[PDB]
Amino acid sequence: MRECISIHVGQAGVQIGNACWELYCLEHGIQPDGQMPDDSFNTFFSETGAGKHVPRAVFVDLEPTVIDEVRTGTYRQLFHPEQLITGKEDAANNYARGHYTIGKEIIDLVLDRIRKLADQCTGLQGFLVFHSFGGGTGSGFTSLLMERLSVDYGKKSKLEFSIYPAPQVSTAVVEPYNSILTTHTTLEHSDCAFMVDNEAIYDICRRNLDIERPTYTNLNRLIGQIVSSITASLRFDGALNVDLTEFQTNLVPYPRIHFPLATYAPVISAEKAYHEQLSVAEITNACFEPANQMVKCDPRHGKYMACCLLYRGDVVPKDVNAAIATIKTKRTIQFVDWCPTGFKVGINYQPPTVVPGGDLAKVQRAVCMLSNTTAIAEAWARLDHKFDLMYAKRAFVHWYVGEGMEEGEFSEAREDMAALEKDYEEVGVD
Amino acid sequence: RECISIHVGQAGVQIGNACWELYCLEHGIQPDGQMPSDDSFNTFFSETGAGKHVPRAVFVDLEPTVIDEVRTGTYRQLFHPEQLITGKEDAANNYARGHYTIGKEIIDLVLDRIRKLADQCTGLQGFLVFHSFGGGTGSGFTSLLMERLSVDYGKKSKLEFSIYPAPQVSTAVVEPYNSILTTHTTLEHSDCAFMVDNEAIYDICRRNLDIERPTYTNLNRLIGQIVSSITASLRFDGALNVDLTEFQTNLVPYPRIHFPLATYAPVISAEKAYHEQLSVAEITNACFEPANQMVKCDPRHGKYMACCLLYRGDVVPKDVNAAIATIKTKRTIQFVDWCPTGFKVGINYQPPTVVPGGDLAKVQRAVCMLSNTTAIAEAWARLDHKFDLMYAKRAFVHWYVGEGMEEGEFSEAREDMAALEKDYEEVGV
Amino acid sequence: EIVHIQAGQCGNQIGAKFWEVISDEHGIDPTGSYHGDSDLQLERINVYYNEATGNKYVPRAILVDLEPGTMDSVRSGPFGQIFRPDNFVFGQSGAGNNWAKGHYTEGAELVDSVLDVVRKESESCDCLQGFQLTHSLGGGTGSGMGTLLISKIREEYPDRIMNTFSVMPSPKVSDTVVEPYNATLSVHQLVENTDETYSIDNEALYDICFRTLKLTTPTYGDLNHLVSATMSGVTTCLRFPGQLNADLRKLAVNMVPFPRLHFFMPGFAPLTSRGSQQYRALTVPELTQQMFDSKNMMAACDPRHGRYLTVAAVFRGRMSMKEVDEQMLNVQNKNSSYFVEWIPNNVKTAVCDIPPRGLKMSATFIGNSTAIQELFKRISEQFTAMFRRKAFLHWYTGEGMDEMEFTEAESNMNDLVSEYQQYQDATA
Amino acid sequence: REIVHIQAGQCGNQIGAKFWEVISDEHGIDPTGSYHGDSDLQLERINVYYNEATGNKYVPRAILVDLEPGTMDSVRSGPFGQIFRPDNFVFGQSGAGNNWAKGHYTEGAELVDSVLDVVRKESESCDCLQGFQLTHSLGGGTGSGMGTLLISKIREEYPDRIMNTFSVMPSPKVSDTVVEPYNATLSVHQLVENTDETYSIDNEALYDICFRTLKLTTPTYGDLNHLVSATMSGVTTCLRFPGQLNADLRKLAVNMVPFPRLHFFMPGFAPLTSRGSQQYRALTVPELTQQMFDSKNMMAACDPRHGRYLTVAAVFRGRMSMKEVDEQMLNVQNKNSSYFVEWIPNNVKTAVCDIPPRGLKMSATFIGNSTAIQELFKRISEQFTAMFRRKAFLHWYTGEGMDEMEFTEAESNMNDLVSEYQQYQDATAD
Amino acid sequence: IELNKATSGQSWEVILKPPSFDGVPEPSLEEIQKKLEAAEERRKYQEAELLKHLAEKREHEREVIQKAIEENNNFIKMAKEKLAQKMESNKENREAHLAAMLERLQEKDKHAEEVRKNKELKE
Ligand SMILES: CC[C@H](C)[C@@H]([C@@H](CC(=O)N1CCC[C@H]1[C@H](OC)[C@@H](C)C(=O)N[C@@H](Cc1ccccc1)c1nccs1)OC)N(C)C(=O)[C@@H](NC(=O)C(C)(C)N)C(C)C
Ligand SMILES: Nc1nc2c(ncn2[C@@H]2O[C@H](COP(=O)(O)OP(=O)(O)OP(=O)(O)O)[C@@H](O)[C@H]2O)c(=O)[nH]1
Ligand SMILES: Nc1nc2c(ncn2[C@@H]2O[C@H](COP(=O)(O)OP(=O)(O)OP(=O)(O)O)[C@@H](O)[C@H]2O)c(=O)[nH]1
Ligand SMILES: COc1cc2c(c(OC)c1OC)-c1ccc(OC)c(=O)cc1[C@@H](NC(C)=O)CC2
Ligand SMILES: Nc1nc2c(ncn2[C@@H]2O[C@H](COP(=O)(O)OP(=O)(O)O)[C@@H](O)[C@H]2O)c(=O)[nH]1
Ligand SMILES: Nc1nc2c(ncn2[C@@H]2O[C@H](COP(=O)(O)OP(=O)(O)O)[C@@H](O)[C@H]2O)c(=O)[nH]1
Ligand SMILES: [Mg+2]
Ligand SMILES: [Mg+2]
Repeated sequence: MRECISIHVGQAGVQIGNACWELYCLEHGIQPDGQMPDDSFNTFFSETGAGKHVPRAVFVDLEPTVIDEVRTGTYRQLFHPEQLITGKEDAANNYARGHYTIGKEIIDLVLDRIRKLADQCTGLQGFLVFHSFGGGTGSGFTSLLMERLSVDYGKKSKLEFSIYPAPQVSTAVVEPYNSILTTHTTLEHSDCAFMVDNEAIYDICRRNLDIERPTYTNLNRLIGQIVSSITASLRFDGALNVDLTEFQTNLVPYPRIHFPLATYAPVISAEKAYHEQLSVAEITNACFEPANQMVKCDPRHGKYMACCLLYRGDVVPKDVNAAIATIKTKRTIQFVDWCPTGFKVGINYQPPTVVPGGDLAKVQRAVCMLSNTTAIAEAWARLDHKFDLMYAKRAFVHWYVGEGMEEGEFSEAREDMAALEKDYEEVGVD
Repeated sequence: RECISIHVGQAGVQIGNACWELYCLEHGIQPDGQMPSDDSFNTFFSETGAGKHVPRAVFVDLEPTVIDEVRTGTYRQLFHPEQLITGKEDAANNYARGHYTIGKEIIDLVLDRIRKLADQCTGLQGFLVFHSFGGGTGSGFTSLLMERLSVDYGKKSKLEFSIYPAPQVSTAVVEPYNSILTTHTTLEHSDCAFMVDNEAIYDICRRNLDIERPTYTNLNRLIGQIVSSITASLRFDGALNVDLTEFQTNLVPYPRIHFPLATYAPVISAEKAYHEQLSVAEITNACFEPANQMVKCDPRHGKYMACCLLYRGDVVPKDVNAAIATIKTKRTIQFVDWCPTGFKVGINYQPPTVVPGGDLAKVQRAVCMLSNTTAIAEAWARLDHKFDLMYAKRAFVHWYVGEGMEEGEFSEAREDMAALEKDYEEVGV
Repeated sequence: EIVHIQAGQCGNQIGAKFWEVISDEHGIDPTGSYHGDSDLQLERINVYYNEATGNKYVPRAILVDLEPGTMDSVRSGPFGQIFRPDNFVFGQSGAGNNWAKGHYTEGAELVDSVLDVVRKESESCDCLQGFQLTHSLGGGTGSGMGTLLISKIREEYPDRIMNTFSVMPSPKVSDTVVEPYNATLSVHQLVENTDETYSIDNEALYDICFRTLKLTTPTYGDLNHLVSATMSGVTTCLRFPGQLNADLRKLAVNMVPFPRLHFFMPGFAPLTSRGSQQYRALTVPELTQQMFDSKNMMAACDPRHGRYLTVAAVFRGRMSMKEVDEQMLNVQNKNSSYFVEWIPNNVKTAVCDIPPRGLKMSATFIGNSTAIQELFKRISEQFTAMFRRKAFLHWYTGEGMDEMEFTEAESNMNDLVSEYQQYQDATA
Repeated sequence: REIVHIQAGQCGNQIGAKFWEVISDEHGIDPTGSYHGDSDLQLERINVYYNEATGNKYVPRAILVDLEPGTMDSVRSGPFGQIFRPDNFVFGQSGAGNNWAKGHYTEGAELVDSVLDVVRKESESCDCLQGFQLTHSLGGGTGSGMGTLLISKIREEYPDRIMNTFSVMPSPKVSDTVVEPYNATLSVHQLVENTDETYSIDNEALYDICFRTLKLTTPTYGDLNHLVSATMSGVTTCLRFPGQLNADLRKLAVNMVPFPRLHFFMPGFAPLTSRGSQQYRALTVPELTQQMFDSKNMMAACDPRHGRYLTVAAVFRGRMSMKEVDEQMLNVQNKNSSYFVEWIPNNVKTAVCDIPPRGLKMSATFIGNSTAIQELFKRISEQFTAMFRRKAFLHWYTGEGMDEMEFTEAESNMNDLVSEYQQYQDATAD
Repeated sequence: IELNKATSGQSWEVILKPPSFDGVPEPSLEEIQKKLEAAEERRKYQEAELLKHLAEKREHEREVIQKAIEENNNFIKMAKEKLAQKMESNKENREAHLAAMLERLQEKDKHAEEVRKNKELKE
């Protein structure tokens, strides 16, 4: 019941999935074989007549490598071979290859496997899509998939966990194109999207975890802690709180304004000695500092249309209120005059579980702050500029066109992006 | 000679519970129907082949509750199951509900009990109708029935016993609506009507009976004395008010001004040391003091049209006439031109019976007093205004229209009550 | 006889307390059996409980929820073992704080399933008065289905009476933005489909807990304690034998002078804290003026901003009827400006010798004051705040709805406020 | 997945055979084709260039082609020589006479079909053929003529696959074969349309490197070839060796090629060593970064400072500090900023391989898309226009049934590429 | 002055002042039922009108839950039909690009033939 099927597309998608999935296993005492010694986790895990618990997930990729690393992996037994779908040729950083040329060949088989995972759902809430904005599979295939589930599952909830490209964290010259094309094609099909700016994750490892050159493992594990916090409200059931979808209602005032900004706290290096531990208000304040944001933007300058706090570990309302009050006095948190000034609060019981032999330290209490600020539109604007720069000259556009696409698609996608920027301008008016 | 006593709704049923309680005591009937070793008491009792004397009474109410409290009590045996008619749900303080709604449903069944009660008469004198004024049952149903009794058993008399509502005594906000609507409907059908102001009774249980917040029982113990003191001559072998038709003659000259005001003396408590029991003049002078009145009005300011003094027990005529002489000596007390200034005295020698183990104590002498004074209009005006305040802004009316009745019938009722008020103006000159 | 329907998180929680509060007053142990002292308790037991011989006393209640959660809480609850299993009518897809989901799409699927239950529960009554609904107006189940239920019931038993315990939302208590939409849409349906409506404002319950009860961090348990207190106090005349001897329809006839104006301001004195501490008796005036003061009202309206059309006031325990009557007439003679003059003796007082649990003297108040328009304006303002910009509206239009339906709800409610401001200005 | 390699003519086979020598040694392959290396990583991507034959032997996916038996026999009798399958040696006897038209049209077309017979056969043995790789001189008969004939004929059969070439640019500094400009001009046209990416290997640069830097008075082909082999292992490193990518010929093309016709790359190496000369001591990280961007280190005789870089790719080899690598890489494009297009955001990508080349503890390979390359073509066009003006050595060509108009066409085609190169050089962001 | 004398009773008139003025003054079942039945109609008609309003409100719900369904079987129809053209246009496009590049290569294969032919002509 209240079922939730996860989908991991491309290199970024799959590797984040693995980070998520090992952590999930830890949170619910699940061993890499599947066996385990709150029935609520079943929303994510199917169970067999043998007692093995299998994730309600699908790993897709247009090339073998990444998925094969799972197949020969430490969790080779955690999934069905059926639920790990690979191609033979990647989308070579081309949305038009992911969406058309190459992905067309895999789509039907994928949807077919998603349907088999669906048939085991007494009452499916929806889908969680993990992809890259940059990769040809993370961009093109994802859009194709979202488009097809909107036909297949209709108005069923579709969530995103997208990875906003950053120069510091790999990236390729053509990613701004792939980034814009996906957002556009996906817009209609998405109920709500969690944008993750790789630079932020980079900057957090670099500053809080003290990692001169962070590994994808260091990034991905960090990301997982934020994601598991967003999904705690589904894999766990507490009297205390834990209640997504209700957040979704506050966060989304209008269909297209569905991208919250996540600010997680605390990120502590597993070498920060004496520490142990922090107060509720310390972590509550941490949320308002930009140096904790998942996406690099400036909400001090924009306006708010929602604010949600997702507490976990050892949190009591007494001091949440106290904290929330001290904040609400300060005038930098300016909301629009069309929505209330309250912050929607949810509290978990299960303390943040940390990865054995990890980079992060064990915390008595962690928080994730989801909010609808007009300032996220800065990420769009950033991406758009790089798009405009190249497109102005049609640099690399031949690759798309050669794969079947039309110049028109870029303009269509770009106008959409521009309208989305206007939508955020319009919405922040009082 | 015979008499059917009808008890309509919660009030009339409870009051009628007390009256038959007192008649059984006076005549010597046991709560089982039997009696031990003047005869005219039969004008209220029918005998069965098994020597029991069943009260010629029909108790109706739209809720079971009240009547079950009879068909459980020691007087269960008294009456047959047919005479105690009960419905599933009461008129919810709505006259329109009592008359049009729950009315139509029960009418015939009630009339049939009366028919089979009537099919046992050598000649029916009339009926004695007991009810409230402000109750949805004790107003809507009664008025509907009074309309039918006039058609089915036409020409026969009607003696209304109505309880005038009072704040101090469990009154409801819609009571004045019900109260006038009933009076408008029960007008052309009543031959004589005796109002019982709940305030007046309440006061008398206080000042004279030493009970601060009196119970219904207490209030009813007093009501029954007066009601029994009215029916004194009917149940016994008296001369004044021997028949129901006597009241119309003795008190009612103008047909619509049929509301005599009653006065009882003495009002005595048991929880107090013994003393010299009151003389005739002691209890006679007490018959003109407003403190002992059945209803709340100033008879000192209002022209009279009749007067009757109904004595019970250890009374002597010379001791009565001596007291009539004394009243005209100091007071003059006004009367209408077209009416002779004088009383109609009647003495019933049967002792004043009091409920054994009650608030009312043993007395050898007692006198009730029937008098029709223009001052009774002062009781109507109190109600007419209450109605006029609410109707002015149509408050609660929706409930009455909702039960079928027209808004046309509210103005119609008040318009008629405004004519009755001017009738005391035409007479009280 | 009375049938009890409870809808949603709030509705069931509120209801479950009223059911456990009254069971103590009636000697019904959580295993459905009479263990009370006096037969005075069983005298009017048939109003709320049925016999399963037994003796076994089963509450005449229907448990309704579009998701399981709350039902299971009660199932696992303290008094829970009391309800008929056959009376837990739930769904699996939770309406999720959407009036549209509860009233339209979701609830419609579960509606007939519930109604069939109420059909059954009504066959077992000699003569039913009407129905009793406990629900909130901010969520989906209680807000939407609760209204929908009322409407389908109205359609099945026109003649029967409609009583509601509607918990009004606030921006203080709860943070679900959509709340004014749900509330306004529910209110619109109550104005037309119920006969008596007890307006419990969360804004008020929080302020009472916070300020008066000194409760630093109030919980739902705390808010609900005050609701349960009142819910028993307002039903004192239905389940307890006194000189009244009245019911649900007589109460309606007497309280409601105009059909639409039927929303009552609940009020309790003394305002007891949870568990702690009792001690020291109340003087009659202390109990009376407290009750007539605004800091004792479960609705967030100042009664000094309106005029009382009608007032109902039950006093419990052993007290001088004189002293109480003396205090009522004193209060009316003092604050005559705020009582409609064109309705004589419009303040009614009741008494009951058996006092409530823990407090040996209490007084419940029910006012039908024009001031209640303040609660509606408060809601209509919040509605229009979001509504002018058409914010969050998508969640409803997705459920098959029209903007027209929002316009109407506010318009019908704005008309209600204009209706209260006629008699608010009127004299004699 | 796999790469099929074609070496053509004297130079094609000469450079090809050394490439095959270089990379075999790098992969633990001995001349008999057996493996005896110490790292698993050598075999990890072995499947790209080698067919895993019977008896646990590895044999290149290479086709050797010439219209003369000459070089073909030297290779066969070469150090490794035996290693190649003898069926793949597609050789003629006629000669191509350093005449493009003999190659592309006459003597060459007679052998072309026999070549494709072998190419089809090697394409069959592929789990997933990536594309083709051609080594050839643009100044000979077989290399220039029949090499571009094969391009056109492969391109027809495998349009979907990548076409990558190592083309060697003629210089008077090396060959007194008067007609060389003609052959070079005709090939460049064929290349501009038929390949996806070409590494322009200028013999002018090569001679100059050995001469001015390496101080070789009379440098030999052996001396120039060593630089070509150095360069090749460099460019092919990410394809052969496992790293942090993923590792495709297409992904490189999509990123490195902004406009179709503009796919001529300027390679550059550092350190520059003399053939068979034992290394002194290793270069420091900055030394590598500096040298790599020096005109003095460029494999094509053009000044990168006389133009603007559309795209750059740099491969660092050996066990060096990447923080140091990244520090330097930014510094370079932060001072020299004015030599990189503002309209291609983030146009310099960097890869690191811990596996250093033979005898080098530390190397760096540069791959740039510089408008500067127009200098290479200008030089060729100049020399062409000179002779063409005169209608010099033209009967050697018209004798193969060719047209003078074919030349005038080719001339303009060369010129248009320079006009196109200069267009984007000059082009601004605004 | 006297009235009458009885058993356990009696009576007598008492005149104290005489009357100033000597002179004194200065229903059907059908129609009750016609009136009763008349009000019953009125109660039955308002009930009927209230029933009509609920029936229209019931119909309303039917229509709204209907729109919600129709809104979905339009969303799915669009998303699908949008997809059909998008996949098809790309198909035609990519294939035409591929068909053109082969014509061009075959076109240059034409040139080759006439060159070999021009070598023969020269001979
Ligand atoms: C303003 C309203 C608000 C939501 C409220 C209550 C809610 C509550 O008490 N809640 C919400 C879950 C349930 C409940 C409580 O926490 C377990 C328990 C004691 C309770 O009353 N639970 C029961 C009832 C009960 C009674 C008696 C004993 C045990 C239980 C319920 N079950 C289900 C529904 S109510 O938290 C203190 N509150 C002040 C808050 O501080 C909340 N914050 C907010 O609302 C702000 C900051 C304004 N946005 C939040 C941080 C918790
Ligand atoms: N956070 C994070 N970012 C990643 C990861 N892998 C790739 N990226 C980012 O995603 C982009 C590259 O997209 P890919 O997912 O690698 O590409 P893909 O086409 O979907 O997959 P492949 O074709 O297999 O390479 C760049 O913006 C990278 O910074 C990862 O595991 N974690
Ligand atoms: N004196 C007296 N008055 C009564 C009694 N019962 C009710 N009343 C009064 O009658 C009026 C209300 O009438 P009810 O008879 O109670 O109401 P009903 O509609 O006729 O009957 P129900 O609906 O069954 O309660 C009020 O003024 C009451 O004070 C009683 O026993 N004695
Ligand atoms: C079922 O419970 C009750 C029922 C009623 C009343 C009431 O308040 C005292 C109740 O307690 C809550 C009632 C109410 C209001 C009145 O006037 C506003 C009135 O005149 C009269 C009344 C009640 N009548 C009397 C005389 O108390 C009848 C209806
Ligand atoms: N007083 C009170 N309000 C509650 C309670 N539980 C929830 N609420 C209120 O209910 C509203 C939302 O409705 P809810 O009952 O949760 O949802 P439903 O299941 O859709 O009816 C909000 O305004 C909450 O403040 C409770 O036990 N007591
Ligand atoms: N660097 C290098 N250039 C060569 C080699 N052989 C020939 N060349 C160059 O290639 C051109 C002649 O091409 P060649 O391969 O001899 O002709 P083909 O065999 O008929 O294609 C001249 O410009 C020479 O400089 C070689 O082994 N290395
Ligand atoms: Mg890709
Ligand atoms: Mg009644």
